Amino acid sequence: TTQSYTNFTRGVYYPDKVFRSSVLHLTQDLFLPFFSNVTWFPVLPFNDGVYFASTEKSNIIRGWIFGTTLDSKTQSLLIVNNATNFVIKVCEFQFCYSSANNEYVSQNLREFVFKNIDGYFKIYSKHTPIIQRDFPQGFSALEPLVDLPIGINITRFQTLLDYYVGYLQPRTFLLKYNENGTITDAVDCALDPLSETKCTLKSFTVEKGIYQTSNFRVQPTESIVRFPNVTNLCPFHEVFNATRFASVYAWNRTRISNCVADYSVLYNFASFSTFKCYGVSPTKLNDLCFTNVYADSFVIKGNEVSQIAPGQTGNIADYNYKLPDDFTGCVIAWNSNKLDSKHSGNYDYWYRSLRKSKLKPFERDISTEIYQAGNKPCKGKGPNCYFPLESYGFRPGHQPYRVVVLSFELPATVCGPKKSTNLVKNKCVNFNFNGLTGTGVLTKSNKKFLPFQQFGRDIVDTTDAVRDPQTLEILDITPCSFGGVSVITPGTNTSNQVAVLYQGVNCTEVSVAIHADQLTPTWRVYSTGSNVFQTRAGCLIGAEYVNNSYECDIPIGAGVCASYQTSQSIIAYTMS
Ligand SMILES: *[C@@H]1O[C@H](CO)[C@@H](O)[C@H](O)[C@H]1NC(C)=O
Ligand SMILES: *[C@@H]1O[C@H](CO)[C@@H](O)[C@H](O)[C@H]1NC(C)=O
Ligand SMILES: *[C@@H]1O[C@H](CO)[C@@H](O)[C@H](O)[C@H]1NC(C)=O
Ligand SMILES: *[C@@H]1O[C@H](CO)[C@@H](O)[C@H](O)[C@H]1NC(C)=O
Ligand SMILES: *[C@@H]1O[C@H](CO)[C@@H](O)[C@H](O)[C@H]1NC(C)=O
Ligand SMILES: *[C@@H]1O[C@H](CO)[C@@H](O)[C@H](O)[C@H]1NC(C)=O
Ligand SMILES: *[C@@H]1O[C@H](CO)[C@@H](O)[C@H](O)[C@H]1NC(C)=O
Repeated sequence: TTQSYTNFTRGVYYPDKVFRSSVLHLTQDLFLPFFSNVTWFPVLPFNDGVYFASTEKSNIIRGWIFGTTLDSKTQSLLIVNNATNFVIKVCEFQFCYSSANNEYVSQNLREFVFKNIDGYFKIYSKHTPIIQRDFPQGFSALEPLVDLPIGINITRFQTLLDYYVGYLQPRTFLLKYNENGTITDAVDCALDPLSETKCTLKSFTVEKGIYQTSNFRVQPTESIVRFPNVTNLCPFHEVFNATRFASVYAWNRTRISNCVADYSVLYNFASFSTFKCYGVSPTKLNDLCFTNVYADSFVIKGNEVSQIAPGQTGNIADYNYKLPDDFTGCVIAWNSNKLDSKHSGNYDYWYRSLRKSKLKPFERDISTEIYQAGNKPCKGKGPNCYFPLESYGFRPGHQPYRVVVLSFELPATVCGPKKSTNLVKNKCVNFNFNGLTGTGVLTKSNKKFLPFQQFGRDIVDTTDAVRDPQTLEILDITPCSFGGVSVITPGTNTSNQVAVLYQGVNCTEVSVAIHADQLTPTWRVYSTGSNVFQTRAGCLIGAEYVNNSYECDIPIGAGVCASYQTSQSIIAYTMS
């Protein structure tokens, strides 16, 4: 009734329209992987596509049922088939139809490769008259039939009754095009060492020798996080809940340190209007640690809201407040008119707009001495001498607003909450120490760190050791294995047996990595007993050592060679 069947090598369709002839194309798409459990037939999940391939039944399978839940929900689709051919419809539908509510005809084996991507439905089909008992044997490419926009989300389907529903994954194929525009054969670039070299050479035949191929890398296992212990201070309420902040000329420089700052509380405090900033992207703030967080304050009239930014000098934002060009902070601001503005003016709401020269950024001057610019010693206003003063008068645009510019700098004190996970060590594991990211195998160090320096660098200027900021212990950041693999073949015309060579690894490390499934090359070679040899360039899998000494046929390295010799098997010997 339902058996796993893993003997299909079919389901190759035309990727596109453009004509080709007598070429070997290489393309990647969602193809059905060779030798995958399909079914041998309820509702089924629609991951990315299927390969409904029912054999002859004199048209009793009829159509299909699609949709997102198929039970009185978002619209569905039908693939009803009859003598007139397709009569497909798309609407909500209900229990069969009986209360359908809420399109054209297109004139043995019954293959389909239904695929729904980018709001388009694809019904590739091919009616192959295969009668011989060897049903799985043979090759037949599929031709597109109709593509129509459906727009609806599909994640399940039901047959409307020998079914062979399969599943689709993203893979890479090397297609063969005929002289008269057809496809004769194809090869999957994931199975065995053999059907990977034939993809890099872009040919269906290979000659004897070694062919360099892609790299191998040991994947990690889990992830850990380490943050400073706890403070629970987050004193952001003092700044943001003050009646009057300051003037533009005289402004606070509040310092914030030793707190577990939460940045999610600011979003509901007022009507923000300029919550944008540089250096660090917003909504990613609550994941990393800082060093010198500060906070300013202004009651700027509102015409210079765009003037508060790196640059944008406008003769008003150059004597009062100036930001550096490489300003790594945020310019959080909001709107306030109910309590700030008033029909009259304010004494301290002024700006010195008549100073001789602009300031270096991050500087403030309070001196109230009258400016002197006359030739003779001046006594008051009227000559070039004049004490700058404005005393701006608000009038309920022109409504004064509030600006709470921060200042970041990146020994860390201020950073957000994050769960802590106990150390594991001695495994290829991700890590997060305060603020950083990497991958390696942590272990107990043996260095002589002095009690003021945390990190540890190297000649190449790479991180080497980081102190744990909960136990005050030093560790190592050594990464784990990666390299390259080379495939040995004796020629397609002779045999189909290969060997592999993981370059430059003491491969007891990879032998255990096979069992726990950490390798990147998902394909595996038959690693039986008396079948692994440790060379000076790595280890050879699939060849057995021999005490004899012949002439070299395929040069390996370090003084050994591999040749195909007669039962027949690949052997590895020493040059002579
Ligand atoms: C293959 O699919 C069948 C479907 O019946 C399932 O039972 C079986 O466990 C699968 N085999 C795998 C995932 O190795
Ligand atoms: C796959 O298994 C089927 C089971 O019916 C068999 O007929 C077919 O020959 C097999 N194909 C192989 C082993 O390539
Ligand atoms: C498809 O779209 C509908 C309507 O917006 C939505 O409710 C549903 O979650 C989506 N389904 C899937 C499987 O993404
Ligand atoms: C189509 O291709 C086949 C296969 O090679 C060939 O025999 C046949 O002559 C071609 N038909 C043409 C060119 O009309
Ligand atoms: C600005 O100046 C002082 C300096 O200590 C600061 O503590 C205070 O919060 C600010 N004053 C007002 C009135 O906002
Ligand atoms: C961190 O806090 C825990 C809370 O139980 C405490 O036991 C531990 O000593 C603290 N560690 C340091 C280094 O202060
Ligand atoms: C490989 O590692 C094993 C186990 O630690 C060791 O006995 C052997 O000498 C190593 N081989 C080489 C070539 O370093």
